Amino acid sequence: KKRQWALEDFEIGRPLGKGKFGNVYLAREKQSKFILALKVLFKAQLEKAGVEHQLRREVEIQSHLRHPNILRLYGYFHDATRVYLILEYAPLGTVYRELQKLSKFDEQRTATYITELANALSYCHSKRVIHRDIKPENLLLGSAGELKIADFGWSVHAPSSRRDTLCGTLDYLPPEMIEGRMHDEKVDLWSLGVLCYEFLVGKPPFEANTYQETYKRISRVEFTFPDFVTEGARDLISRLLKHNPSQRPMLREVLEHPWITANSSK
Ligand SMILES: O=C(O)c1ccc(Nc2nccc(Nc3ccccc3C(F)(F)F)n2)cc1
Repeated sequence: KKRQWALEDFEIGRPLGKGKFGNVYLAREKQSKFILALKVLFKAQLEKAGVEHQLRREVEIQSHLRHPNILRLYGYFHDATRVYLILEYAPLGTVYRELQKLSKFDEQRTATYITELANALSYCHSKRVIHRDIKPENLLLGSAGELKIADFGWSVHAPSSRRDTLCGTLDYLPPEMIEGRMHDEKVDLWSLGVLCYEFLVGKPPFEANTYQETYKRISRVEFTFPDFVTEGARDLISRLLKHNPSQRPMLREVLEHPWITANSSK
């Protein structure tokens, strides 16, 4: 990607999503009539967080990833007030909204999303990229209904030492992360297990009223299953949520899991 863009090249449309830093907009590039999404971040907002460098890492990382299950970053640009990220547009919205709607998914839709996810995380990890923010408000759906990892804000290079006052919120964070320790690609395997549970049950398995209690649930790995969660599903999830990262499966074993294979349409 070569030429420099600017706001004047784009017609901005419907707001897709909101945020403190800024909003995501449907937009159309005037010359090609190309439909995409523009994420607009205020320079004056993001300096306060010291995240300007993590934004630069998010941009560097996401633009260099090519995967059907990862949301493209085409490029970026800035001006006086704000910063613009030029994104692939995922027409069906977030997995979060799907989940609010259906209230929870079935084993076939779940195992398929888990498959699209695992495939994507394989790609990333081969590049030694850890996501660490994996969660349904960060996951989008393409035209065909396929899962796409969207928001790379917290992704990092592996391994990582990071204690970040926010690496993005507790329900999806593994014990080694919340406890401020060293971590690796095993982080996303835990998160995959949290997500798998949220898909079937409709709520993350560590959910609680306060951060302090959720913190307790995570570090103690305290979760229970509703009667309707099948043993195959229980088994994969129990395999993924392990306090000891090294006892978590490789994505290969995830993709090869009996319940995944019996269920995934992909
Ligand atoms: O109508 C909708 O609700 C709708 C329709 C299409 C969408 N598709 C879409 N495409 C690219 C980026 C993007 N950002 C975004 C927006 C809102 C929330 C989360 C994100 C994420 F995931 F990128 F961070 N959303 C998003 C939302």
